[PDB]
Amino acid sequence: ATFEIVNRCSYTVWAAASKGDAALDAGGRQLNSGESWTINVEPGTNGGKIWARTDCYFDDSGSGICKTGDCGGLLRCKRFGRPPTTLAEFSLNQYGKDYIDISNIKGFNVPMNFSPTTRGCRGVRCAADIVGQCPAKLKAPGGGCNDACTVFQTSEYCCTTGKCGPTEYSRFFKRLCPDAFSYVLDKPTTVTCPGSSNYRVTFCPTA
Repeated sequence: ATFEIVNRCSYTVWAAASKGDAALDAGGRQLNSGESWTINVEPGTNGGKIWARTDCYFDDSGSGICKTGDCGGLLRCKRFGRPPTTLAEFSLNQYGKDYIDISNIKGFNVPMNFSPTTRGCRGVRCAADIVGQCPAKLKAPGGGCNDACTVFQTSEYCCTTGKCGPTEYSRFFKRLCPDAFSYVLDKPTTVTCPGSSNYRVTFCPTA
C-alpha cells in the first residue's frame, strides 16, 4: 500500500508515520505547504498512525522539539506522537480487508482528510476548526486542542476498563467532527476498504 501525504496547510508541517514500535518507511519528513510525501507501508500493517507535527525545530542529527505531536524528539518517528494530534489510523490487510479512520481520541491539532486513491471505499474528513472553538480547559498552550484523558487523567475520560461513555469534551469533538472517533468506545466510524488499497492523507483539506 502506498500513502501520499500532502501538506495543504499554509504553514509547514512535519509529517510522521509509525506503528508505535517501529517507523513506517522513513517515519517522518518536513512538509512545506503544498508538498506531497509518498511512503510505502508494508502490507499487513496493523495499527499504523500518520499525523502532523507543527512548529518543529531539528538539528543536522535529527533531534529537536515539536509543539504538537513530538515523537521523542526525533524527525523520523519510531513511536506515536504526543497529544494533541489528529490521527489517521489504518490497519492494512486484515483478513482480505483494509481499515482506515481518523481519530480525535488523542486530541486535535491539524484538520485532516484520509481518503483512498484507489476504487472501492469512501474517505474520512475532520476539517472543522476545532482549535478555534476548543473548550478552555482542553486548550493546549503549545497549539491544538487536547483530549479529556490527556488533561484530566480519569477512568471515565480514559476508558481504562472499557466501560465509559460520552462526556462533555468527547461530544465537542463529535459535534465539530462527526466522522471521527471522539472517545475509545465511540460508535465506529471506521471505513472498510478493499485489501491492498492506496491512500492519501491531506493536512488542511478545505484550506
